Amino acid sequence: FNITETYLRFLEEDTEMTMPIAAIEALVTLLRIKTPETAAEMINTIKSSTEELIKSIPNSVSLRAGCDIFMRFVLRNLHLYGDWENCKQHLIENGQLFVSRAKKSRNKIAEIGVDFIADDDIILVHGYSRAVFSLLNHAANKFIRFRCVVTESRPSKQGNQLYTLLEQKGIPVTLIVDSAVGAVIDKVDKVFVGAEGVAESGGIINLVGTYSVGVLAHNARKPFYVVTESHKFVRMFPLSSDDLPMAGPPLDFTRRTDDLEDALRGPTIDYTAQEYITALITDLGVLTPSAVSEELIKMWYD
Amino acid sequence: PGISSVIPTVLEQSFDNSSLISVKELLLNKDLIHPSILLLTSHLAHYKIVGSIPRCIAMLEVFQIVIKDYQTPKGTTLSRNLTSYLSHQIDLLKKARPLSVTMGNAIRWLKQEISLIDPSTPDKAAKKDLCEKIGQFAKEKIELADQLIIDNASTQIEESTTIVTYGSSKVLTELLLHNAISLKKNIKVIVVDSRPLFEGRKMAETLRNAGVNVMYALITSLDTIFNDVDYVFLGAHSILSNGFLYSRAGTAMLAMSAKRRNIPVLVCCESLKFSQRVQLDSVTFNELADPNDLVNIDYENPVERRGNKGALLNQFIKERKFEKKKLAMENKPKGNKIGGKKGSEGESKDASNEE
Amino acid sequence: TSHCRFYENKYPEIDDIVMVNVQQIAEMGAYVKLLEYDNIEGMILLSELSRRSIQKLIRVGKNDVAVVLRVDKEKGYIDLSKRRVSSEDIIKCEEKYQKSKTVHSILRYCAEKFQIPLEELYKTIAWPLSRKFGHAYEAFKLSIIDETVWEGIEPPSKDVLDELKNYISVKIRADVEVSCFSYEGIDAIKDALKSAEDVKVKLVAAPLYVLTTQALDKQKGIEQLESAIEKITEVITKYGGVCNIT
Repeated sequence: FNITETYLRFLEEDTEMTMPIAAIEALVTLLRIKTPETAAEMINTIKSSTEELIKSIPNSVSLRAGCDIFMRFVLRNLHLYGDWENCKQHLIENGQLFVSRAKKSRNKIAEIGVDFIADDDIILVHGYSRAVFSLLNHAANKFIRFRCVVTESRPSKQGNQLYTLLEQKGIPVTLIVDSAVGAVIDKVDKVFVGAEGVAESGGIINLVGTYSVGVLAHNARKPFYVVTESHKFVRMFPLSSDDLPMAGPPLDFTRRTDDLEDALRGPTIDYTAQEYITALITDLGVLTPSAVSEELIKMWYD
Repeated sequence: PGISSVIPTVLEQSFDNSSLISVKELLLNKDLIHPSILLLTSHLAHYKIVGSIPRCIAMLEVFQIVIKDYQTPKGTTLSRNLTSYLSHQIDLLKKARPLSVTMGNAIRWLKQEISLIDPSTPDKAAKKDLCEKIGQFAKEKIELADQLIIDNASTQIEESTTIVTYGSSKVLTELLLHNAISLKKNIKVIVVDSRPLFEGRKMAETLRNAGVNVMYALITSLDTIFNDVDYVFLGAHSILSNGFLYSRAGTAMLAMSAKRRNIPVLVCCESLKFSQRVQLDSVTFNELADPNDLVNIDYENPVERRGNKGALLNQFIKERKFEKKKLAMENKPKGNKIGGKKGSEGESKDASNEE
Repeated sequence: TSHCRFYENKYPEIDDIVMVNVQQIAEMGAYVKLLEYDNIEGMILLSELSRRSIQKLIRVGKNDVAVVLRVDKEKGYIDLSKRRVSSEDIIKCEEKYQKSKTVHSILRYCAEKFQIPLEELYKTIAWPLSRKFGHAYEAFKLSIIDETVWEGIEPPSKDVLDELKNYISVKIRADVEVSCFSYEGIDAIKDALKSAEDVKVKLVAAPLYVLTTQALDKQKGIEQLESAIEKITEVITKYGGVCNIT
């Protein structure tokens, strides 16, 4: 029936259906066909489909995290030894209810996380997450004064994409390069970030230059922010500064070339430690330091 | 009853927080104490191998022997003079060597088990099930938990890697043995050691017996060995509710250098190792030992020289003091491996409330 | 080779009780193997195996008590439950497991001696013993007191049948210190030999006699050895000598 193909169908869609929430909705559809009455036939085939999904993954982390929460909810269903049928109907229904919860959470955060941006504050924003930009838009809806500084992130050129999406709103902007990002931290009140994942330790899984931002801000004593939707938690503990799950290059040094083809190769995803984050924002209240681990301990019961 | 007061060397102007004294050679004692306790106290007084983890395992086994030797009196019941006898054991242990945290959690478990079983059941039926439960407790909380640390570390360490270690922790020895033999990697293991005892030497010796590429080093020679290293493993003793690492001697020095020289620090721990007591510096509560171990020009351990040093009492202020159990700063270590898999050091008391 | 199911059919049903030896842990529950119903995997989930932190419970160690919920009789998928089994039933689950383990031990000497597959021997036994009699353990207990279950189905191996009966059924050493100072003693020792042997009695030295008394239920050898001591004392008191027995 396929799950990778269902995820590939979301091309011109996105924005509303968040990348993990669309993968979770795809997991529920695959579950509801071949009877969730059996726990040997279904769960094993769900595990095989997640393994097939991980094997097809090039540079995504959040899809593995979202699977875990689904699994957890499924197991928790019939924890009351309830009827093998009303528990099943509640499990199938919690697929569309899971996607509907992404809207309700965004409604919560955009009213909570506008408080952090005070009267007339210049912001240097890095990365693009649907939660951080929704704060930025619904603060403009709240009629609050804020300036914006764009970071030239280099994955699939994200800075230019961010700049254009800020133009459509009506907020004054200018391009700042990630090389010169050190020379900006004096005319900037606060530094904001959108994460691809949040660590078990309390650190962050992010883009092509975020640790560098974290350290410079720690030097300048200027605050460093992480805002996300509460589903990007993996049981992952990157022990060192340069160790992450990869399908491509972990720093490759190429031979002598004349035509100039083999060059680009650098760490596209980088980790930053727990100390560098001043504040973290999700729908699960306002919490930062040891909070992430407590969430993971509560979920995994281990 | 025992020997108390009258201590070797000066009282000292700086650092006088803990007892510096005790019985090494047996003179004047009570004739009721079980000899396995008397053996362990004579062991721990001049011990070279043990460091936190094995001390409790030995303490459990000695207790298992006592219960196996225990026959309930006809007049006095089981919970009558047992707890007094155990209090005599601990007091004799305290005189020999200050207890570990894991030892305290064991005693607390045993005292809970005394209260759980009421004096009504037959005596031979009672102790038979008791030792079975202790064995299962030692299986779960040590052996099986240790194996869980092993596999957690296995995923964490990269292929073909250099590791610098310290101490004589049971968990780390078995860790490295698992790396060399069962997994078969290119592991360069460098071991460091201090002066009071040759813990690292013994670990390196055992690693040599396995056939590992081992460099052996000292604290003085650190700023040369680093300039190579990828991971640093520390032998845990106790992590407090703060998140501070209360461990052996040359630990924090290594931890500091590592943090400054980019490469992280890793600490393997047990769910029995955590405590609810709190401190922030090395001065707070220290495991002090007699300068007698630091008199000789080291090389091995017994050499007996007519050297430069000799007098401590008669000399006008010459405090040759050393510590054993020190503190590492909180932010510096990054990983902790336990019964509940993983968790950073800033999340210390997620085990104490989970129980 | 260790294979073939304990019962008649390959896959279990609903409400039937089994005993599992744990193989793995975490995530789902445990893909394992059984000791009551075949050696193939049958999975359970963490919820079921909890009731009543948990890591200390079993985690692939010994054996538990579980009841089968969902069976797939097409390719091979089994679901179980630990919680559901009542406290009165747990003792009955342990006893059926003890019965199954004794049947498996019985049908293993047969495959070792005659060098033939275990599954064919398990099939030929489980028709009058397991289906018609009730269970194979009680049929074996009936056969050792008075052979009536074994007489039904004809066995191709009779030497294996004799080896199994010998295993269900041991020599105890005995030394007699003969120190006779009599006129006639040779005829006395011959008379003592004819009463004790008719188990194995041998000569090593002139004063010492080595005899091994065979025991069926282990304690039977003591009563026969004590009877042999009584017979030796009765023999030598008349002639005019002494026999010392240890």
